[PDB]
Amino acid sequence: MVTIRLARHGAKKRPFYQVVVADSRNARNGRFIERVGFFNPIASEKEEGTRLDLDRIAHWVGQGATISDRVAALIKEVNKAA
Amino acid sequence: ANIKSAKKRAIQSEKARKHNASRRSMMRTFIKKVYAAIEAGDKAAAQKAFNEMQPIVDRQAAKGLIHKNKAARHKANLTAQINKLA
Amino acid sequence: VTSYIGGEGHNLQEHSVILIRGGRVKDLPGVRYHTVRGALDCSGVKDRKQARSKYGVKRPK
Amino acid sequence: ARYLGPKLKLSRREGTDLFLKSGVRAIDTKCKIEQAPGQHGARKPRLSDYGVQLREKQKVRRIYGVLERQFRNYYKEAARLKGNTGENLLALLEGRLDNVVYRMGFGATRAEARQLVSHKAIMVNGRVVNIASYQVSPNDVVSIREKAKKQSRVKAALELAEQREKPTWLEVDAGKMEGTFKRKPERSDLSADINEHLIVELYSK
Amino acid sequence: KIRTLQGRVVSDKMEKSIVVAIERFVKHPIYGKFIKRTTKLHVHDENNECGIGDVVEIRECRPLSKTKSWTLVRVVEKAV
RNA sequence: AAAUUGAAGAGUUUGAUCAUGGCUCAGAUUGAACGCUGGCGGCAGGCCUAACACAUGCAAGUCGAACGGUAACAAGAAGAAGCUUGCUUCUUUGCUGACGAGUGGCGGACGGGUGAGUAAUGUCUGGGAAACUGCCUGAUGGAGGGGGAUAACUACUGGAAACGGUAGCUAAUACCGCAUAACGUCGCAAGACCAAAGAGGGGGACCUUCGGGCCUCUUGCCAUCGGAUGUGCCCAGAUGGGAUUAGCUAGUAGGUGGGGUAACGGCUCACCUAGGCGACGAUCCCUAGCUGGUCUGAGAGGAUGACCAGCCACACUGGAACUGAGACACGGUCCAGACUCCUACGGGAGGCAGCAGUGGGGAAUAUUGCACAAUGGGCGCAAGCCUGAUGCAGCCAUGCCGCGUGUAUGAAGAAGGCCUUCGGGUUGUAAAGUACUUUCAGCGGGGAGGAAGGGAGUAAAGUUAAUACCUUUGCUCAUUGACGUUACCCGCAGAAGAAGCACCGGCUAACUCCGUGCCAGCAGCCGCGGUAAUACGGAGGGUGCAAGCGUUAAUCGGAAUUACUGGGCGUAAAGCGCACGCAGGCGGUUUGUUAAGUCAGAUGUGAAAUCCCCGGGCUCAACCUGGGAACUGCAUCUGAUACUGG
Ligand SMILES: [Mg+2]
Ligand SMILES: [Mg+2]
Ligand SMILES: [Mg+2]
Ligand SMILES: [Mg+2]
Ligand SMILES: [Mg+2]
Ligand SMILES: [Mg+2]
Ligand SMILES: [Mg+2]
Ligand SMILES: [Mg+2]
Ligand SMILES: [Mg+2]
Ligand SMILES: [Mg+2]
Ligand SMILES: [Mg+2]
Ligand SMILES: [Mg+2]
Ligand SMILES: [Mg+2]
Ligand SMILES: [Mg+2]
Ligand SMILES: [Mg+2]
Ligand SMILES: [Mg+2]
Ligand SMILES: [Mg+2]
Repeated sequence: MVTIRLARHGAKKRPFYQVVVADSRNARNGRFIERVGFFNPIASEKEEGTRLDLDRIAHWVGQGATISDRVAALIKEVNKAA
Repeated sequence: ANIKSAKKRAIQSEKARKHNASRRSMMRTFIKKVYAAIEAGDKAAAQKAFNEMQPIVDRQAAKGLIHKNKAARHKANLTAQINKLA
Repeated sequence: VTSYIGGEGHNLQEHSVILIRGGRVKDLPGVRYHTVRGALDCSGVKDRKQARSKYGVKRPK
Repeated sequence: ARYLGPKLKLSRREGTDLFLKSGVRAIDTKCKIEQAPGQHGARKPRLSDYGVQLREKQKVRRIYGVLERQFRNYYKEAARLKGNTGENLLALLEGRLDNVVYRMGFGATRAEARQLVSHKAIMVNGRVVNIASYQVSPNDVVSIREKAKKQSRVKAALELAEQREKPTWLEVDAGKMEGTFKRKPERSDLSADINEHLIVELYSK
Repeated sequence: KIRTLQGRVVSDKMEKSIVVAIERFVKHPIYGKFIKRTTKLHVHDENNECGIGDVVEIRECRPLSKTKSWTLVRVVEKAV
């Protein structure tokens, strides 16, 4: 089905997971419909690690989209922080 | 033939093929009865054949093998032939 | 085809494996290729200590 | 990634002093810088436009301490940056950490400034940098580690650097031997004997 | 509001269909030359009334037999 | 605060000049190979050739909360064995954790590999209707009651094996009837038709044949209308060369009627009209996956499709069909052809252009490595299982970038070498020696981070007859790493463990001696070798690059030498021998009409990746990343007629 998950577009030992609304049948780093923010587990302080667009994430999840396990945790953390 | 799941799904595919062939043969015979009655003259026999075949084609359509569009296309064409036939 | 042997002194004869490389000789009508030295059988030039890259000569001790 | 031979053959080949020596003695009293090195240094042939452009480029490279690949990369950066290509190239060359350390006077030569940079002796903004090509931004603070602040080489270089004209774009204080980088140097601030038109034309060829 | 084209019919010797020859103006990508290019289409018009020589107006639709996916909307300048 | 920083010529025809004109060179680049050399690290790449065959190991399994059942698994739990008062046993899965085999759903159509075929049925760009869509989600209702088989097993039993047959068996969310319904189907209406499946967690009162009813919860199953995604189809513009390839097409153009797919469709048959395509290149031949992109170039253009991304096509070759929502399906099925391998000669098994690796070809391609720890995918209520995707490990200078291989010195301008006008110069501050540093490598230690969740417990709310049971919210504790000798830092001691390659007549940056003597030889062009040619080999010296240096292979600039930007035809190559004329190209002058070409604005789009501009993170760059710009194109809508056209 249509789901919002993470695609790694970093480098060796430098992960960087962009949040993309990609079909479950497609590849992890291949085809996707739209991109909603990103996440950097290596970025230190003073850097904006997450920029997920809650408005469009909710708009997509309303139409049957599924939020992944780590994506839901990141969204919860962002909502708790601000 | 190298995967147990492949073997057990091929066996089930054959066991489903035999049943699907039986059901499709029955459906085709029931439909062919309507055409035989249509080409055989009296409209009453054609109407009876259509009314007997109708509960079969729709039930098969709502049960897998055949499709509702197929059922509609059959029934509409048969009904149009029967009604317009003298 | 026909190639040209460079340097001074070679150990080539019939039934010898060589490595043809692209390059023509102006003063030789018909020759269009060379044999790159240091290959399977065409050993490097003897008693040469300059421009050894083009002739397959090992670094002297 | 650096020249490991004599430091005065290059200077005498170029024809002028490239500041590759400390300065305790005089260049003329220390070497024979009037002709090219080798058997035919006295014989002076005629150099073409390509020859003079290459000579200017080699003089700049020997003065600053960079190789052909890095110099071409710096030239490309200067070309892509808006403004005077020669001025941008000079500013990019001056922005190197070893060059600003030499300007501050923590090293007798650039080959010593970069050695100090690489030997974990320069502590910029509390972080050690070992790159001789580290670009120095405006308002950057360059300092010296504790294990190198009490060295004889740094003090000797600092007391020797008083002979040269102090740069006008650094604010190094010798009390703590730490410097702050001011507005970037300009063509008038730097030497006017470096022909950057030859440099920008040689790579354009 | 809906897209439509206009062309010249060149052949109608078929049942409920005509052959149109639309002309368009384009600029040459290489030489910048304005030349006239033709886009011939198979248009089906039920109740055949259009001859050969006049101009016709067509609209895009679904394919009908193999290659005519256009219908006639209006008949303008029917004069021979 | 910007996507603006853009253009170099030289040698060579002639006694000498001008111009034309051909060749070569300086430059940049690549999936690279060869010769020499070679230290570390970071980021990428690593069968272009044989779509040539494979030994070997692993790549698609899954759930008992679907079911009968349980021969291996733990307690022999429980009863109880001839009990040793704990050695064990015919039992026991309508007691349990759990699943060897099996039925049954999902996934196998995703993930992974290769460009053979394909010059258009493919691809890119912009639209269109005649459709399908499991898992996902919103809304409306049902979820009542029966039937007979079967896998397992059992007695056999055919056959060397692969497999298969007889009879009795039976439980399923297995299979099939019956009852019901439209906002569904068919029908102008009237009217006819359409299915379902149940499981698990508990628990008061009442029960109960003590199986389990009764109540909530969790979840699953049908019918219909919606959404998202995917798929299928059509139309318009571009998509190599050849005319020494001028006709092709009889299901072919269209129409009528019927049958068929999810629908439109000569998709196909049965009749009718002979049309359809083509000098704006039909048909035929060769080659070739397409695109975003990549390299060269100031741009215009030229070549090209490495990695990645989207699409297409193919799984030893050809043909075909079934299950399945979704295939004519890489590790699903049948047959034909070849190969390989068993056979007891009746007979049987296989397709690594999957991940590693083998044989063969080639100038040239890497380990039969670890982990599901993180991201997904598949299954499962969840724990949980698999993943040769992926995250990583090893080798290769194959590509880019960074660092180092010291340093201040140090004159008797040490010694030696080189030539030497033998007085001196070169190597050369070079070397020796002295002071200084210990990057990087080795040793001994500390050592973040990629890890988010999950289970065991405690509370409040949401339910609910009910604090039961479940979800949510939090709460502390016990927990999970292949990389990993982690990045990084600290102390050891010593300058050690680390520089080579090409060129030196002009193009082009750099000259002097010795050895042959048109011989050896160099060569990209001019051209050199007939006692010294700064041109061959050796030496000194210098020049250039640098862990790289040269050659080779390929593209472009220069080449304005295919010229749209940006050329010529009197003599260097170039006016048909002349005239008429079709298609085609252009077109005197005024006004009116329209707005096709043109212009301005707006919308959709031009995927992501990539270039450029502004910033950030690895000590810094390479590398990654956020925003902007750009994608110069197409379609639509609104206004202008000066110009071209109607
Ligand atoms: Mg090699
Ligand atoms: Mg039963
Ligand atoms: Mg026919
Ligand atoms: Mg050109
Ligand atoms: Mg094969
Ligand atoms: Mg296929
Ligand atoms: Mg392989
Ligand atoms: Mg995993
Ligand atoms: Mg001497
Ligand atoms: Mg030369
Ligand atoms: Mg000309
Ligand atoms: Mg002549
Ligand atoms: Mg002539
Ligand atoms: Mg004439
Ligand atoms: Mg930065
Ligand atoms: Mg783009
Ligand atoms: Mg007019």
